[PDB]
Amino acid sequence: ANPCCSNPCQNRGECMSTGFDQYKCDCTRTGFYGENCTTPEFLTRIKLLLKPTPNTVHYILTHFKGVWNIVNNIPFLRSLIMKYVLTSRSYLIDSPPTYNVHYGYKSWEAFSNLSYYTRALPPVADDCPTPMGVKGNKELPDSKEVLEKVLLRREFIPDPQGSNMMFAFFAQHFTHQFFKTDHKRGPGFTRGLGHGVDLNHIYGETLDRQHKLRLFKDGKLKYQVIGGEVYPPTVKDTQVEMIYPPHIPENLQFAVGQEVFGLVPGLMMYATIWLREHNRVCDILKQEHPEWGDEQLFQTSRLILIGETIKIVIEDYVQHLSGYHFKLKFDPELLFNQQFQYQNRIASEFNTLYHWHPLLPDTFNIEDQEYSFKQFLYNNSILLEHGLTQFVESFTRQIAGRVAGGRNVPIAVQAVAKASIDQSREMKYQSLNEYRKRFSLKPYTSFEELTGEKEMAAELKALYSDIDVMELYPALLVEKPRPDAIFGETMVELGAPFSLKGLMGNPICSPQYWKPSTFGGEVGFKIINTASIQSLICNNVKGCPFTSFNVQ
Amino acid sequence: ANPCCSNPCQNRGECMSTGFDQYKCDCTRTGFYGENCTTPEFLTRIKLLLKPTPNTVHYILTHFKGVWNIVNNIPFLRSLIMKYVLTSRSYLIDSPPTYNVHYGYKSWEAFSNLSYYTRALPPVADDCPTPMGVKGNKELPDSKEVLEKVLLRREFIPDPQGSNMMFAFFAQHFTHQFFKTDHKRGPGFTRGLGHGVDLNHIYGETLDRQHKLRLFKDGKLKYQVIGGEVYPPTVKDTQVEMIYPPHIPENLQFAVGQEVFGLVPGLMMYATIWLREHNRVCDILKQEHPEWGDEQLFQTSRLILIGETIKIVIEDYVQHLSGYHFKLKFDPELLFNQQFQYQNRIASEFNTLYHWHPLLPDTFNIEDQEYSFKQFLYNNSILLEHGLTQFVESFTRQIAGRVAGGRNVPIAVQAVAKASIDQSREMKYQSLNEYRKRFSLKPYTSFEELTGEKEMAAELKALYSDIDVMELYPALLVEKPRPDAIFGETMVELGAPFSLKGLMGNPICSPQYWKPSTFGGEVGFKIINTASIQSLICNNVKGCPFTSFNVQ
Ligand SMILES: COc1ccc2c(c1)c(CC(=O)NCCNS(=O)(=O)c1cccc3c(N(C)C)cccc13)c(C)n2C(=O)c1ccc(Cl)cc1
Ligand SMILES: COc1ccc2c(c1)c(CC(=O)NCCNS(=O)(=O)c1cccc3c(N(C)C)cccc13)c(C)n2C(=O)c1ccc(Cl)cc1
Ligand code: HEM
Ligand code: HEM
Ligand SMILES: *[C@@H]1O[C@H](CO)[C@@H](O[C@@H]2O[C@H](CO)[C@@H](O)[C@H](O)[C@H]2NC(C)=O)[C@H](O)[C@H]1NC(C)=O
Ligand SMILES: *[C@@H]1O[C@H](CO)[C@@H](O[C@@H]2O[C@H](CO)[C@@H](O)[C@H](O)[C@H]2NC(C)=O)[C@H](O)[C@H]1NC(C)=O
Ligand SMILES: CCCCCCCCO[C@@H]1O[C@H](CO)[C@@H](O)[C@H](O)[C@H]1O
Ligand SMILES: CCCCCCCCO[C@@H]1O[C@H](CO)[C@@H](O)[C@H](O)[C@H]1O
Ligand SMILES: *[C@@H]1O[C@H](CO)[C@@H](O)[C@H](O)[C@H]1NC(C)=O
Ligand SMILES: *[C@@H]1O[C@H](CO)[C@@H](O)[C@H](O)[C@H]1NC(C)=O
Ligand SMILES: *[C@@H]1O[C@H](CO)[C@@H](O)[C@H](O)[C@H]1NC(C)=O
Ligand SMILES: *[C@@H]1O[C@H](CO)[C@@H](O)[C@H](O)[C@H]1NC(C)=O
Repeated sequence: ANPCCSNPCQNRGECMSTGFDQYKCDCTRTGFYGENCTTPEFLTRIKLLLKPTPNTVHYILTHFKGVWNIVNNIPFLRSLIMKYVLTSRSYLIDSPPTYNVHYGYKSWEAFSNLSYYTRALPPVADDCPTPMGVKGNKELPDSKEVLEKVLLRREFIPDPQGSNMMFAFFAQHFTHQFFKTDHKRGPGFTRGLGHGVDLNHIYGETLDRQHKLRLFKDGKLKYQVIGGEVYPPTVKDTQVEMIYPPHIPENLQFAVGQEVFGLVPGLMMYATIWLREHNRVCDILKQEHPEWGDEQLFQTSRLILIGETIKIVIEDYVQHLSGYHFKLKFDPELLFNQQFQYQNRIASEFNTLYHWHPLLPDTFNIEDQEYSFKQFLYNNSILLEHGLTQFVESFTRQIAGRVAGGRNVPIAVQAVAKASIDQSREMKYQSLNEYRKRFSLKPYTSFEELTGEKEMAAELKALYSDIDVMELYPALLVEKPRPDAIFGETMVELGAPFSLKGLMGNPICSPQYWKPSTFGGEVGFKIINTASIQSLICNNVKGCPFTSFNVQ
Repeated sequence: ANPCCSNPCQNRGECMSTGFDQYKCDCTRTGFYGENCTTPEFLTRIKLLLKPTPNTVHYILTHFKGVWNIVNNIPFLRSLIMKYVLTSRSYLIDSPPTYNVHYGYKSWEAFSNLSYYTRALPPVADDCPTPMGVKGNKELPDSKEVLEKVLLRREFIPDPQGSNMMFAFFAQHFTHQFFKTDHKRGPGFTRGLGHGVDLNHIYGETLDRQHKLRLFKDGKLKYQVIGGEVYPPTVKDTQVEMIYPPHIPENLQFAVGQEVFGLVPGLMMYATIWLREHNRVCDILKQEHPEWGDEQLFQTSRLILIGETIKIVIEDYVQHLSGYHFKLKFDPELLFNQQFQYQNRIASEFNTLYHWHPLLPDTFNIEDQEYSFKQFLYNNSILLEHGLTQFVESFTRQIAGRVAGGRNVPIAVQAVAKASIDQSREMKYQSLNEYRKRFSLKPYTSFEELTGEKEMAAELKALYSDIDVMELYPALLVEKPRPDAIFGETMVELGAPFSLKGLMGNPICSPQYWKPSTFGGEVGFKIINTASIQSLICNNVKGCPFTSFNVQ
């Protein structure tokens, strides 16, 4: 009965009720006017007419390899293009943040309470007649129905971009510092109060936890040596709380910043590499600063590791994801003459579309073994038996699954995929096409346009009837991918703004932080500005095995 | 022994130790280069040579009243100047913030731990040979000595700008939402985790406290009616914790957002006015929105009162303090085409220089009574006996004390002034002249230049010997005022950047918040944009008594 239930305001105008059965659209600064903010202003007609489609742009970025080769080798030109990449979409992220699961209007509670994920689109009001607002049936289609017909893997569909398990586990490890749902409160709540790349998954969310992980000598983190190899300490040594099944022996209860990282040895692998990396930087900083104490060595190392992470995510991780020939660049100075907010609030929808479980293989292939999920989960003895070098060599070779294109979620984690559907609904997510409009994309006009094929589309059309009732999460997983790409348009276009905002919004990218002395001088600064996935593994994994985010 | 103890880097360059007895200055983006960042670049020589002094600017802003009268009546010209006021100094405040009492270098702990006040200048390192670094004696002069010789009031010195008790209590009430020192942790720690104008002094710092204060009808706050007049509820009714001496009767233990506001009836007066204003706005919003619930009425009213507060502070409160003929303006749109960070972290030094206790009179004169401090403190029966109208009429007529110029701290609060000295030292504040340099002011070259007279200057010279060892806090209260002004140059030039940053950095000034629907439509928006101290009192105090921030 809320008069705004039909989402009547277009072009990011805001709907407000003006009585029981009337509404008003606030078209302030949308570029549009009129009752529903649908009449474009003159300057808006022009730019709309001159704006290429995302699929047109994606074509240009993935072709003309020779032209892009020239651009990359002209620092001024590459800088200019990367600068546009960073600012072109800032208008798409509300910063400071606005809505959350409990607030469809702006409020001081929504702005100030950091325990919420923020929301790119307000929730559908509780009293709306249908889950998507006014369209569709009283209830959305059975989520198990949707799961089985279009989401579950039949046969493994490999990623055509060649993502490997180093990438898959890097994505899982990296994202689990800011996707940390507080299930004691609900799916719209997080425990990552830093709301970004603070490396709490290495150092701990709280000071108490951090101090239990620290050696308090030379800035270093505690560690144990097993078979000549450095691994994280135990729960017994540190008193750090970790999530482990009751049968895990004490000497295998490794303690790391993130309490769930004992769930899979792929995560413990990266937890071990980054712990080693922190202590390596401690040695470097102590050599440069014999006069420094333990506290300053730890803090400066932490700042450098934050920088390395952002460097790797942009220039290796996103670079791989994009398939662009243009070489992305981590350069905070590109924003110094630009309007940009050095802050971030993690959006629920960003969490939702980062649910890349189709990446997971049917078995995890380390050396000559092929572990099933049951053997793999919560089993750190695999990491000790094979070691990090063999983990890297094996995971560099093993292909990851395709995420878009449908029917590639391994049934081992079908409960998680069903929870993504159920809890998206619980959080009153708007429809896929509302989210498409919110990120300047054309609404899909049929299920076949969404999938690009006929069979999944037909199953989805029988379940949903109307395309405007299609839900965001399943749509991402069934969407037609870009040509030979891992993702469809919606994933890239909705996820990229959150992603870059979460990286460039970090305080170390602000002008007063982005200078050598923040990082202990030019030597510490250079560790950030030369980091890579290859060198991260090379400095911290015995034998310096080759690695990358794609197979071969 | 720290090689940076002498603060060798000038012009906001950063000092870093490079060994036990060597340092390096990071001159990045300071406009200077060289070992100590003292060699100006060419563009810097130019702007330095074209920059008027703050006392020259102050002269122009307080004279040529005829010319300023023309500027004020040209909206485009007034906007352009106000825009410069807001941004001209943007650069003086580290945002995102940097140092705090425990960190003289940038660290993730210092960035992320909101329980700290931030620091405009890093603390003097613990191992420096002298309290100011390397200058001065082993110990700073006896704080009792300083207090008695140059700070304590002999005879009441009135403010020549005519500040009254409406102003002094507005300053106390307003600032005590973000100056809330956590004495359980130490002077460098705050309990105002919002770090700004969130009106927690009305609504409570925590949700638990806010909900005990709320009526949960029509968005309103709980209240009682005493003699036909609306007052805050009691501790007994609400269970809201308040600080009161044991002898206060239960029916006089008024409960308000800020737990210390029973300290003086001057605070409870404003607590009551703002309580009435919140519920007044609730009535207005309910009339515009019969379809709204209690929660949306409460949240929208709170946002409007935040807007009213900022409006009043800029256009009435700062306007009065400045003595400018130019009319300052609260207009968030002025920053929309400007680089600006919509965030704020409350600085310790901002707290320190807002210690305006010389404002206080020797007695509080309400109607025909003259209450001493002992009679006035923790005595809400005074507020009930006279009522709000008589409070307003009396406090509008009573003159406040001059803040700069020396010897005007009332003896009733001498323990507070001595604590300001002692805790500035505990927090390892740098010297007055270091803070002057940090805010682009010339160091004082003698005590007589600081005070502008001879007797206090000689007093201080016997205590401190060297001017470069003079402390920030005593200097503000003994400083030579501007001609017939309440403050000296240091107070204004250091405090104005923090002040405007805390006001404009608020999220409601950001583009996505600053639009009518955030505030329930044009009617709620208009409440912000027409607010004034006079209308605040007129709508909420019986009889609409005249008020202002100056006498007569
Ligand atoms: C492809 O696959 C991907 C996949 C993921 C991607 C990206 C690309 C990108 C790059 C991007 O953001 N790509 C659009 C640039 N479009 S653009 O800047 O608006 C633009 C518009 C018009 C012309 C342009 C242009 N010219 C000169 C034609 C050059 C460059 C940009 C132009 C980022 C950040 N990803 C994420 O990290 C990310 C992480 C997690 C999730 Cl879930 C989702 C994404
Ligand atoms: C006077 O007493 C006061 C006292 C307190 C004041 C102010 C003025 C000011 C106004 C301001 O900030 N005054 C600098 C103007 N100048 S610039 O630096 O803005 C500038 C530079 C060069 C030329 C200019 C120019 N033209 C036309 C030549 C026009 C306007 C500005 C120009 C504000 C905010 N304070 C605080 O809130 C306040 C709150 C608590 C604390 Cl303890 C301390 C301060
Ligand atoms: C390798 C084996 C993996 C397993 C066994 C697994 C399993 C799970 C489970 C059970 C959850 C629900 C968490 C909870 O409710 O407490 C979850 C959530 C999630 N998964 Fe995975 N996952 C794996 C890999 C990945 C990968 C490769 C990604 C790629 C990005 C990913 C992305 C996510 C995200 C973002 C969440 C949300 C976490 C949160 O909100 O706290 N996962 N996963
Ligand atoms: C009217 C009677 C006033 C009394 C009795 C009074 C008393 C005090 C006392 C005892 C403190 C120390 C409290 C503590 O350490 O926790 C204090 C702090 C303070 N007072 Fe006043 N004061 C009054 C008015 C003012 C006024 C007019 C201002 C002007 C802005 C002001 C600004 C401050 C500030 C900034 C602090 C430091 C607050 C903090 O860190 O928590 N006070 N006052
Ligand atoms: C942030 O918001 C959540 C949601 O309202 C708050 O959590 C509630 O807190 C109350 C007590 O104040 C509990 O009775 C509820 O059970 C909590 N609900 C949920 C869903 O957790 C939380 O307290 C807020 N945090 C802050 C810092 O204000
Ligand atoms: C912010 O920093 C303060 C100061 O280090 C932290 O307070 C300390 O917390 C430990 C336990 O973690 C106590 O043993 C100390 O007594 C506390 N010291 C002081 C001076 O309060 C505080 O925990 C930090 N806050 C966060 C959120 O990490
Ligand atoms: C030099 C300019 C060349 C521009 C090439 C444009 C190619 C557009 O490319 C096509 O766009 C469609 C839009 O939906 C997609 O459906 C197709 O898959 C995509 O390949
Ligand atoms: C691996 C999990 C499969 C769940 C089977 C339940 C019914 C699934 O459903 C059907 O699956 C068929 C075979 O793939 C498809 O051809 C149909 O389009 C689909 O509706
Ligand atoms: C605006 O939208 C409503 C339904 O959402 C529609 O009935 C109305 O006619 C629209 N108005 C205009 C001018 O398009
Ligand atoms: C854990 O992995 C080891 C190999 O390192 C294997 O022998 C064992 O069976 C696994 N445990 C479970 C419960 O699968
Ligand atoms: C820099 O300052 C130090 C002391 O702080 C001084 O000894 C040195 O001569 C200065 N160097 C220059 C180039 O001015
Ligand atoms: C409190 O104020 C009343 C006047 O309202 C006065 O009679 C009483 O003496 C005061 N109490 C104290 C303890 O001073």
